[PDB]
Amino acid sequence: KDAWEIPRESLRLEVKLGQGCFGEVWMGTWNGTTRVAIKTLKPGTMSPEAFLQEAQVMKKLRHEKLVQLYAVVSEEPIYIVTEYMSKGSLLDFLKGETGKYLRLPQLVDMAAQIASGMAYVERMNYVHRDLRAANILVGENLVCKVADFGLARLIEFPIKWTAPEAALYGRFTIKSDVWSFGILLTELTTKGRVPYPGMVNREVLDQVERGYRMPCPPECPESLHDLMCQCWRKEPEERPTFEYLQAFLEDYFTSTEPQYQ
Ligand SMILES: CCn1cnc2c(Nc3ccc(P(=O)(O)CP(=O)(O)O)cc3)nc([C@H]3CC[C@H](N)CC3)nc21
Repeated sequence: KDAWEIPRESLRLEVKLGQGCFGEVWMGTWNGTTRVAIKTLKPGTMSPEAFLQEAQVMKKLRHEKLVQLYAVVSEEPIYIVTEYMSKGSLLDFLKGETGKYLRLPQLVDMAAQIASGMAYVERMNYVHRDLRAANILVGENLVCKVADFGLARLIEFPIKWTAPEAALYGRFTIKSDVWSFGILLTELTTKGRVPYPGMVNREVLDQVERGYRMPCPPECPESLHDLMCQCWRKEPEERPTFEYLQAFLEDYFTSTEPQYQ
């Protein structure tokens, strides 16, 4: 086994939070004292190894802005026990009645937190590869944590969120994640709308190659859109670092938009 293994009896699945095709997510209790989240595996869907590699990545990462792994049960049905995030998906949140009231300051702040989680990823020499709102979890007090580390890997695919060079040539770097982050900014500034409204995957790929970039979302300051465009520079190395993005977003209302309403 490994040091992250826990007896299945020390878990108590309670509310089914969600369900996918790989299995489902449950809010439960661990050791009778701890509130947790449990990701289960549907026995046929994917190999134990394939499902658990997400947990393999999480054993090497630990940051306040990344969903924390608590333990695993590696005998079918396989379980991945993580910290529980009380508000669920950022996407559902941005879409819901809940998020219809979020204003730019809260939005920029959520971005700053995600950028901080990614800045850790960046300095740990990893690439997430699946960065988008659906993969960010919201908690109490609008705390945003990065989740879904299954595709993440040590730097040894939806064209809408994936950088061109990563989607076309498999060139996955922290800079391709920076591209995804710029797309994630549009999701935050539009209430979770799907990027490139009215364009099919093929049209997106084609258009992005010709230099097309999404225009400034309504109500989004031009300065925040410029940051998005920096995240989408065609040359991966011209794209800002997550360390830069985190600082820029945290200071946004003083250093970039002091006159803000
Ligand atoms: C396993 C990591 N993790 C840790 N916490 C998680 C969580 N929490 C969660 C999701 C939804 C609600 P909710 O429906 O009651 C919210 P509300 O609308 O009443 O405010 C509450 C907690 N949801 C999901 C997953 C679960 C499946 C989903 N497609 C993606 C996130 N994954 C979570």
